[PDB]
Amino acid sequence: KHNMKAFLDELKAENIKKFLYNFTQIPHLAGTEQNFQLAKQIQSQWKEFGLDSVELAHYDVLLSYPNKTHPNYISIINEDGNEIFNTSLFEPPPPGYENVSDIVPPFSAFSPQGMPEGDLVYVNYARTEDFFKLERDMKINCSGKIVIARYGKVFRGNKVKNAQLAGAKGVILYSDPADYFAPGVKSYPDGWNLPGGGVQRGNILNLNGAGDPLTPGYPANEYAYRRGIAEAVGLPSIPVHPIGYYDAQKLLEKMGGSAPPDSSWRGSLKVPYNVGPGFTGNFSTQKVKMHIHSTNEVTRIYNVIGTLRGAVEPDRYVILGGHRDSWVFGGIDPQSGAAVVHEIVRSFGTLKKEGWRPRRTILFASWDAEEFGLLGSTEWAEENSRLLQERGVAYINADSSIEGNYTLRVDCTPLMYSLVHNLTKELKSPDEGFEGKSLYESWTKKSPSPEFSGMPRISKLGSGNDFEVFFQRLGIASGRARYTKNWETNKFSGYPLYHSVYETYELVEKFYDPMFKYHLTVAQVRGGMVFELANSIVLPFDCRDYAVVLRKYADKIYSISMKHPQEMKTYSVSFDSLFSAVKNFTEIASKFSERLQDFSNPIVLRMMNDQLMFLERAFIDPLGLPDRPFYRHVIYAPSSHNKYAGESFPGIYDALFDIESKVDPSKAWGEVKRQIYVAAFTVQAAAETLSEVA
Amino acid sequence: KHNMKAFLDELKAENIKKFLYNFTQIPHLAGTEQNFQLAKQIQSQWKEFGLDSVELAHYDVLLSYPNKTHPNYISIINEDGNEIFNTSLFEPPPPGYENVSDIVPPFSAFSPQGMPEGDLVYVNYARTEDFFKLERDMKINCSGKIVIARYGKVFRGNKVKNAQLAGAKGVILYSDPADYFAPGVKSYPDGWNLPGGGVQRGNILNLNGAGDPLTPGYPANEYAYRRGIAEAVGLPSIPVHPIGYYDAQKLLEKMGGSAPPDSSWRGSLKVPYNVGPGFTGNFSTQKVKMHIHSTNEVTRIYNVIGTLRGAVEPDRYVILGGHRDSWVFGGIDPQSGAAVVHEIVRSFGTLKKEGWRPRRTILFASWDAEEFGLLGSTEWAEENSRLLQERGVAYINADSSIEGNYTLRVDCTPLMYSLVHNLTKELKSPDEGFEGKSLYESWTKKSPSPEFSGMPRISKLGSGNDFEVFFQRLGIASGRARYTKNWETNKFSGYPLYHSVYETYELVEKFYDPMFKYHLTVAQVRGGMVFELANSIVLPFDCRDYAVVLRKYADKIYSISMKHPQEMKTYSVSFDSLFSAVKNFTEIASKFSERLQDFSNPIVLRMMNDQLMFLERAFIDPLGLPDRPFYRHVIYAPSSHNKYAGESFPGIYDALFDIESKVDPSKAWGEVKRQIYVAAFTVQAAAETLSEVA
Ligand SMILES: *[C@@H]1O[C@H](CO)[C@@H](O[C@@H]2O[C@H](CO)[C@@H](O[C@@H]3O[C@H](CO)[C@@H](O)[C@H](O[C@H]4O[C@H](CO)[C@@H](O)[C@H](O)[C@@H]4O)[C@@H]3O)[C@H](O)[C@H]2NC(C)=O)[C@H](O)[C@H]1NC(C)=O
Ligand SMILES: *[C@@H]1O[C@H](CO)[C@@H](O[C@@H]2O[C@H](CO)[C@@H](O[C@@H]3O[C@H](CO)[C@@H](O)[C@H](O[C@H]4O[C@H](CO)[C@@H](O)[C@H](O)[C@@H]4O)[C@@H]3O)[C@H](O)[C@H]2NC(C)=O)[C@H](O)[C@H]1NC(C)=O
Ligand SMILES: O=C(O)CC[C@H](NC(=O)NC[C@@H](NC(=O)CCCNC(=O)c1ccc(I)cc1)C(=O)O)C(=O)O
Ligand SMILES: O=C(O)CC[C@H](NC(=O)NC[C@@H](NC(=O)CCCNC(=O)c1ccc(I)cc1)C(=O)O)C(=O)O
Ligand SMILES: *[C@@H]1O[C@H](CO)[C@@H](O[C@@H]2O[C@H](CO)[C@@H](O)[C@H](O)[C@H]2NC(C)=O)[C@H](O)[C@H]1NC(C)=O
Ligand SMILES: *[C@@H]1O[C@H](CO)[C@@H](O[C@@H]2O[C@H](CO)[C@@H](O)[C@H](O)[C@H]2NC(C)=O)[C@H](O)[C@H]1NC(C)=O
Ligand SMILES: *[C@@H]1O[C@H](CO)[C@@H](O[C@@H]2O[C@H](CO)[C@@H](O)[C@H](O)[C@H]2NC(C)=O)[C@H](O)[C@H]1NC(C)=O
Ligand SMILES: *[C@@H]1O[C@H](CO)[C@@H](O[C@@H]2O[C@H](CO)[C@@H](O)[C@H](O)[C@H]2NC(C)=O)[C@H](O)[C@H]1NC(C)=O
Ligand SMILES: *[C@@H]1O[C@H](CO)[C@@H](O)[C@H](O)[C@H]1NC(C)=O
Ligand SMILES: *[C@@H]1O[C@H](CO)[C@@H](O)[C@H](O)[C@H]1NC(C)=O
Ligand SMILES: *[C@@H]1O[C@H](CO)[C@@H](O)[C@H](O)[C@H]1NC(C)=O
Ligand SMILES: *[C@@H]1O[C@H](CO)[C@@H](O)[C@H](O)[C@H]1NC(C)=O
Ligand SMILES: *[C@@H]1O[C@H](CO)[C@@H](O)[C@H](O)[C@H]1NC(C)=O
Ligand SMILES: *[C@@H]1O[C@H](CO)[C@@H](O)[C@H](O)[C@H]1NC(C)=O
Ligand SMILES: *[C@@H]1O[C@H](CO)[C@@H](O)[C@H](O)[C@H]1NC(C)=O
Ligand SMILES: *[C@@H]1O[C@H](CO)[C@@H](O)[C@H](O)[C@H]1NC(C)=O
Ligand SMILES: [Ca+2]
Ligand SMILES: [Ca+2]
Ligand SMILES: [Cl-]
Ligand SMILES: [Cl-]
Ligand SMILES: [Zn+2]
Ligand SMILES: [Zn+2]
Ligand SMILES: [Zn+2]
Ligand SMILES: [Zn+2]
Repeated sequence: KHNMKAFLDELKAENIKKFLYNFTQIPHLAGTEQNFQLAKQIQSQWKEFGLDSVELAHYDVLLSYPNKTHPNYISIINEDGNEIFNTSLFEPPPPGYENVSDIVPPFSAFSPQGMPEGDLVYVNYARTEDFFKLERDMKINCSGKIVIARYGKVFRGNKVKNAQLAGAKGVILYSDPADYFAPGVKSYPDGWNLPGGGVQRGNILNLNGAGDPLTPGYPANEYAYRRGIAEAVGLPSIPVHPIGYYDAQKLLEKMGGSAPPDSSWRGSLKVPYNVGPGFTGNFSTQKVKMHIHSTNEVTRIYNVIGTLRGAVEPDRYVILGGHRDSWVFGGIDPQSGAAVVHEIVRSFGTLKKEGWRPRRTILFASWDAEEFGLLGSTEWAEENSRLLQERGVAYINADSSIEGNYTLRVDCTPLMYSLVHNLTKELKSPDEGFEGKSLYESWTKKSPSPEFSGMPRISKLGSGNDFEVFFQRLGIASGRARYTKNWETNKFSGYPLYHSVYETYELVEKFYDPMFKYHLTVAQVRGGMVFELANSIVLPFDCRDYAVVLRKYADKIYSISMKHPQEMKTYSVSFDSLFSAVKNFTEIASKFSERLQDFSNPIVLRMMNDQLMFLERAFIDPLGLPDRPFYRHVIYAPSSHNKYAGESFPGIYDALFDIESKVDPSKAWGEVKRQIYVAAFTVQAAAETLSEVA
Repeated sequence: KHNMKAFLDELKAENIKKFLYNFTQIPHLAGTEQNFQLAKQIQSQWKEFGLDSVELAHYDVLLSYPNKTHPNYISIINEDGNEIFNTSLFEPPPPGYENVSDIVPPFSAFSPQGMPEGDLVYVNYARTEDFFKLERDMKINCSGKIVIARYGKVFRGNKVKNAQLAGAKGVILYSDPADYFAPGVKSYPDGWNLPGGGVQRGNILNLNGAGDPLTPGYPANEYAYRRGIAEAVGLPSIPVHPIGYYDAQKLLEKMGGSAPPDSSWRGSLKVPYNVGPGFTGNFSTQKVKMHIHSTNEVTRIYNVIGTLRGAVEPDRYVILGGHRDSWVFGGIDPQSGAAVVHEIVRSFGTLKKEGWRPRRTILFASWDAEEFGLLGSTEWAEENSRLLQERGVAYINADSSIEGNYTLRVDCTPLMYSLVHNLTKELKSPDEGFEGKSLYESWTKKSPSPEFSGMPRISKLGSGNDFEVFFQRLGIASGRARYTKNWETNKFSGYPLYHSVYETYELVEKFYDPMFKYHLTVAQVRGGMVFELANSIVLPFDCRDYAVVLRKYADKIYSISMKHPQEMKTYSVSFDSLFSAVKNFTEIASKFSERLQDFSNPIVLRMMNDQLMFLERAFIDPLGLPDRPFYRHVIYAPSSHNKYAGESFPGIYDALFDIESKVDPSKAWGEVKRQIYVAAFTVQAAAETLSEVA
C-alpha cells in the first residue's frame, strides 16, 4: 500500500548522514559560487529523485561581505593612538580544515563602515529592559559611547536597534561563556562548547518582514526598481562587530565607572562586569576603536523549487521549505535540516515512481540567503503572493533538524496542534529509556504543557526563519519541529557553536547524533506532517484549537491592561468586545466542527476544506500592524523586542507596552482602544468565515 | 423549463412602474426615519418574494445635514455690511408636493461651518486645467478669494479639493444652463430641463475609497473606535454651497477684473463671465458672504441584504447591489434603479417558489448612505471583506436604470465584455426604428466602439457609485448598465434635474419612459448578467478580453511618456518590461482559454472557475496606490482629477502627470520607473494565475 507508513518507512538515517556529509565539506555562503553549485546539485538530484519539475528561481538582493583586503577588527588605543590590543582577524580553523578556502571571517552582516573611537559602556544583553535599567535607574548615558553587549536572550538585530536608539556610536557583540559554554563539557573539537576564539556570525537588520532591503513589496527580479541605500529597509546606522570571549575579556577587564546593578548582569568571565563608561583610573585615557570596512552589494541568489503535482487538487499547495545558504560549513545550521528535506524528497519520489501521487500538490524549497534576512523565501513569496494566498494550504519549515538531543520542540499555528499530537503518538521515541514508547509519550514527559496535564508544550511561532513571510505576511498555516536541548534559560540564545566555523559535520556526527536517529525522528515528524496535509481528504486542522488559545491570549492581554485600573476607568477601556468575539469564535467553531464530522459530496468537502484553509488567512489585516506593514497577522507577530519570540495580540501588546511612560496618556489609551477594536473585529470576521456560507 | 428565458419573461414593465411610484412619494434621505421605514418595507417584500434570508446590516457613520433653524445662504454685502441680495433658502417645490414635509434644502454635504466674506473669482469648472490656466497663464491668485465654479465635467469633490489647494476660502457651486438646460426643451414641470430655481445637492468629500470618514479600514459597528473629526478622511476645509442659475446670475453679473480667457469659459447666462477677482468699478466695494451652519453627525444607516442560496456552489457569491437613499424623492436617482432590483428579486423568487435555485448564491443589496460617500456599501464590504475576497464572483451595480432614452451605456471589467455582447444579442431592442432587432444592433448602431467596427462602446469603470469598494478595493469583477442620453459633452455632468427636488416619479413617467420599456430593457440586461454569472457552469468571463485592453492601455501610457523623449533618454525610462508582461499575459490567456474549452471533471472545472474568479483579484496590490491605500487595483483607479472617470495604469499616469513642472526631475522620473515596474510585475503575476497550477 502507498500510505503514510510506506512513506515513513522509506526514510533512512544512513541517507540523512550521507547527505549531511555531502552538504558540509565546503562553505556555502549566500551569493557565492559554491552555493550556486550546490543549488544546481540539489536541482539535479530532486529531478533524479522523481519530482515533476525542479527550477531555480533567482533574485538580485542586497547582501553584505567583509573586505578581503581590509579586515574588520577592534582595538584598545592608547593616549598616543597606538593600538595596544587587537581582536582576532579570524577564528582558528578546526582540525583538518586549516586549509579550506573561503571561510568568511566573523562579521556582522549589513554593518555600515566606520572607525568610531570612544569609551565603552557594558549593556548586558542590550534588551529593552537593560536599556531601561541603564538610563532610568542608573542614569548612565550611552550617547556617543561604544556599547558592548553579550549575545543571548534576544535577536541581535533588536540589540543593535536598541543601542542605536540609546545614541550609541558603535556596538560590540560577544559570546559570554555563561550563555555559550555549558558546565562540564569540552570546547570544540573535544566537545560541543564554544572555544574562546569562537565567534557567532549573523545579520543585524531590522527588516520587520520586508525581505530584500531595496525592493519591499515586490520581487527583486531583473527589471525591479530599487530604493537607494539611504531609503533601504532595516539597515543599522552604527558599526557593529562580533568577537569571542578571549577578546571580550581583554575589552571588559579594564572597565570602570558603576558596578553591575545586580548578578543578572554578570557573566562567567573573571571580570567585574562594570557598566562603565570607560576604563578604571590607570587606563582612563585609553579608548576603544572599531575598524569596519564591510560593503553592501547587490548579489544574485538562487532558490530551488521542486513540484510534486497533486492527483486530485493540484491547485492546493503544501510547502516544505528550508534554506541552503550557511555562514561557514553549516553543520547544524542549515544542513542538518536540508539533509532531512533531501531524504523526504527522495522518499516521496520513491512512492511517485511506483505510481503514487499525493492528493494535493507538494512544493519543496531550498531557500537562499536566509542568513541575510530571510531574503530568498521572502522574494519568492512576493513574486508568487497571489498563488500562495489563494492556493496555500500550509507551510512546514525545515531549518536545522537538531539543536540538541533531549526532546522535540514544536512551534506551529493552533490549527496544527491536533495533527502534531496525533502524528507523534504514531511515531517511535528515539530517546534512551523510552524504547517501545511513542514520541508523544517521551516528548510529553520531558516537555509538559504548562497548561494541561498529559499534553506536551507547543509554542507560538516567532520569527528568525523562512516561515515568516508565509505565516505573518500571507496568513498560511505554518509549523516547524526540531530536536532540542534541556536548557530553559538558553531558549532563544542558540547552541554554543551557533554560526561559528566550528559548526561542522564532525560536530553533529561525534557529539549530537552519532546514529542519526534524532534526524530520522525529525524527518518522520516533518515528512509525516507534509504527508497528512497533502493527502488527508479533510484538511487536518482543528479550528476549535484556535478558539482555546484565543481565550488564553485575551485573558493574558486583559491582565496586562488591568495593571492600570485607574486609566481603564478614566478612558473607558473595555475588553468586552474582544471577549465577545472570542466567545462567538468558540461557538461558531464548535458548530463548524459538527458539520465537518456530519457530511459523498466533493463540493461540500472542498467548500469545507476552503473554510479550513482560509481560516488562518482570515487573521490577516491588509493594513498591517502599526509601522510594520509586512506583519499583517492580528493574532501573532514577532515581538518588537525580540524577533525570535512570538507575541500574541501584538497590536494591543505594543500599545500597552511601557504605557505609564507616555507623555499623553489620553492619546496612548485611545490607541489601546483602537487596537482592541481591530482585534475584536478580526476575531469576529475570522469566526464568520466558518459560519454556513449562505 | 427554468432557464434564463423563464427569468427574463417574468420581468414586467408594469411592476417596475408600480415600484417606482411606491418608492418616490416621500423623501428617503440617509439617516432619516422614512428611509429606515423603506428599508423595513423592502426587507419584508424580499422575504415575501421568496429569498432564503433577508437581514438589515446597520452601521453608525458620519453624515451631514443643514441646521433646520439656521439656514445656509449666500449674500452680496455692501460697504456697510447690509445684505443687499440673498440666495434662495429652498427650491420652489413641484406641483402637488408644495406641502410634502422634510425636503432637505440644497446644501453641500460635509461642508464645514463658516461665514467667509470676500471677493469672487470665477474658475470655470474648477478642473485641474482650469486652475492651471488661472494661476500659470493668467496669473490670477485665488488665495483668500471665494471661488465660484459651474457644476459639470468632473465630480464636485475634485472641484472643492482643487479650490482648496489654490487657497480659496470658500466655494460656490452653480448649475449653468449651458450644462443643465438642453436647447428647445421646457423646464420642469413642462419638460425635463432645470428651472432657474433648481439646485443640485451632493457631497463634496475626497474619500478615495475610505468609506465612513471616521473608521477607514474597519466597519462602523457598535464598538468601533472612531477617529476624531480633525483626523477624519476626506472632509473639506472651506465652506461650500450650491445655487441655481437665477441666483448665479446675480452673483456673476457684476464681476470685473480679467475677461474669460476664451469661449470654453463662457456659459449660457447673459453675463460676461469675467474671471475677477471682485466686481466692476461701481460695485468694487461690495463683497460676497457665505453663511454655512450644517453639522456633521454620526447617524445610523441600514443596508438590506437578501440571500438566494446556490444549489451547487453556495460558497460563490454573485451580488446585485444598488442604493435606496435619495437626496429628495429620488425619481431617477436611485429609485429608477431600486425598482428594477425589486422586480429582479421578484422574478428570481418566482422561479425559486417553483423549485429552482441558481447554481451559485445570489446576494441582493439595498445600500444606504450612497449619497454621502458610498458609505453603506463600503462599510458592509469592510465587515465582510474576507468572505468577499475568497468567494466573490462578481458585482453588478443597480443605481438609476435610465438617465436618458437614447441607447444603452455599459461600464465593466473586460472580463464581462463577451457576456455583455452575447446577452444583448439575445434581447429585444426597445428603440423606435429597431423593432424586431436586437439591443446589440441598436446599441452598436447608436454607440459604436471607437476601436472596432460592428461592436458597441463599453467604458472603463470609474467611481461615484457603490461598485467602488468591490472593484477597486477588493478586486471583484464588476459591471453596470443603464439607458442614457445622446449628449457626448455632458458625459460626466448628469441629466438636468440631477439631485434636484424636481427628480420625481412624474419626471420619469411623463418625460423619460412612459411605457417603462427602457426600465424593462435595463432589468433584462442587469438581471440577465446576474443570471448567467450565477448559473453558467463555466464562469462567463473571457480572460483574452483583458489581454486586448492591457495592450491598448500600455500603448496609451507609453505615448504619454514619449512626449518627454529627452528625459526618457537621460533617466533610462523603458516600458519594455510592461510590454513584455502584456505579451506574456496574451500568450498565457490564449493557452488557458484552449484548456477551458478542452476539459466531466468538477475539480478541474472548479479549479478553472477559481482561476477565472481570482483573475480580477490578481490585479490588486495590497500596498495600494500612492497616498490612496483603498485604491488597490493596478489597472484601474478613479481619476485623481475626476472621481467619476476611470484611469488606466493610474500609478504610472499620476507619476507622469504634469511631470514637466516637477522641481526634481530625477526623483519624478525615478517614480515613473517605479510605477512601470509595479505595473509590469502585477500584469505578469496576474498572467501567471492562469498558468497550469502545478
Ligand atoms: C457576537 O455574536 C453576537 C450574535 O449572536 C453579536 O450580537 C450582536 O451584538 C450587537 C451589539 O454589539 C447587537 O447590536 C444591536 O442591534 C440592535 C438591532 O438588532 C440595535 O438596536 C442596538 O443598538 C441600540 O443599543 C445600543 C447599545 O445600548 C446603542 O448604542 C444604540 O444607540 C441603540 O440604541 C445594537 O446595535 C446585535 O443586534 C447583535 N446581533 C444579534 C444578537 O444577532 C455580537 O456583536 C458578536 N460580537 C462581536 C464582537 O461581533
Ligand atoms: C515574459 O515571459 C518570459 C518567459 O517566456 C520571461 O522571460 C524571462 O526573462 C528574464 C529576463 O527578465 C530571464 O532572466 C534571465 O535569466 C537567466 C537565467 O535563466 C540569467 O542568466 C539572465 O541574467 C543575465 O543577463 C542579464 C541581462 O543581460 C543581466 O542583467 C544579468 O546580470 C545576467 O548576466 C536573466 O536573469 C529569464 O531567463 C526568462 N525566463 C525564461 C525565458 O524562461 C519574461 O521575464 C516575462 N516578462 C516579465 C515582465 O515577467
Ligand atoms: O534575519 C532573520 O530574521 C534571521 C536570520 C538568522 N536565522 C537563524 O540563524 N535561525 C536559526 C535559529 N536561530 C537560533 O538557533 C538562535 C536562537 C534563536 N532561535 C530559537 O530560539 C528557536 C529555534 C528553534 C525553534 I522550533 C524555536 C526557536 C532559528 O531561530 O531557527 C539569524 O537568526 O541570524
Ligand atoms: O460619493 C461618491 O463617490 C458619489 C456620490 C454620488 N453618486 C451619484 O450621484 N451617482 C449617480 C451618477 N452620477 C451622475 O449621474 C452625475 C454624473 C456622473 N456620472 C456619470 O458620468 C456616469 C453615470 C452612469 C454611468 I453607466 C457612467 C458614468 C453616477 O455616476 O452613477 C454623487 O456623485 O454625488
Ligand atoms: C555530493 O554529492 C554529489 C552527487 O552525488 C556529488 O556530485 C557528483 O560528483 C560526481 C563526481 O564528481 C559527478 O560525476 C556527478 O556529476 C556529480 N553529480 C551532481 C552534481 O549531481 C558531489 O561530488 C558530492 N560532494 C562531495 C563534497 O562529496
Ligand atoms: C486526531 O485523532 C482524533 C482521535 O482519532 C481525531 O478525532 C476523531 O475523529 C473522528 C473522525 O472524524 C471522529 O469520529 C471522532 O469522534 C474523533 N475523536 C475525538 C475528537 O476524540 C481527530 O480528528 C484527529 N485530528 C486530526 C485528524 O487533525
Ligand atoms: C408601498 O408599498 C407597500 C407594500 O405594498 C405599502 O406598505 C403596506 O401598506 C399597507 C397599508 O398601509 C399595510 O397594511 C402593509 O403592512 C404595508 N406593507 C409593508 C410595509 O410591507 C406602502 O403603503 C406603499 N407606499 C406608498 C407610498 O404607496
Ligand atoms: C459568447 O458567445 C460565443 C459564440 O457562441 C461563445 O464562443 C463560443 O463558445 C463555444 C462553447 O465553448 C465554443 O465551442 C466556440 O468555438 C466559441 N465561438 C467563438 C469564440 O466564436 C463565447 O464563449 C460566449 N461568451 C461567454 C459565454 O462569455
Ligand atoms: C577593499 O579595501 C581596499 C583597500 O584595503 C580598497 O582598495 C577596495 O576598494 C575595497 N573594496 C571594496 C570597497 O569593495
Ligand atoms: C594592531 O593592528 C594595527 C594595524 O595593523 C597595528 O598598527 C598594531 O601594531 C597592532 N597592535 C598589536 C598589539 O598587535
Ligand atoms: C546624553 O548625552 C548627550 C550629550 O553628550 C545629550 O545630548 C543628551 O541629552 C544626554 N541625555 C541625558 C543626560 O539624558
Ligand atoms: C547527547 O545526549 C547526552 C545524554 O543526556 C548528553 O549528556 C550530551 O551532552 C548530548 N549531546 C548534546 C550535544 O547535547
Ligand atoms: C442650529 O442653530 C441654532 C440657532 O439658530 C442653534 O441654537 C443650534 O445649536 C443649532 N443646531 C445644531 C448646531 O445642531
Ligand atoms: C438677507 O437676509 C438677511 C438675514 O435675514 C437680512 O438681514 C437681509 O435683509 C436680507 N436681504 C434681502 C435683500 O432680502
Ligand atoms: C497669493 O496671495 C498670497 C498673499 O495674499 C500669497 O501668500 C501667495 O504667495 C500668493 N501667490 C502668488 C502671488 O503666486
Ligand atoms: C425621449 O425620446 C425622444 C425621442 O428622441 C426625445 O426627443 C426626448 O427628449 C427623450 N426624453 C428624454 C428625457 O431624453
Ligand atoms: Ca522584495
Ligand atoms: Ca469604515
Ligand atoms: Cl525550522
Ligand atoms: Cl449603476
Ligand atoms: Zn538557518
Ligand atoms: Zn542561521
Ligand atoms: Zn445614486
Ligand atoms: Zn446620487
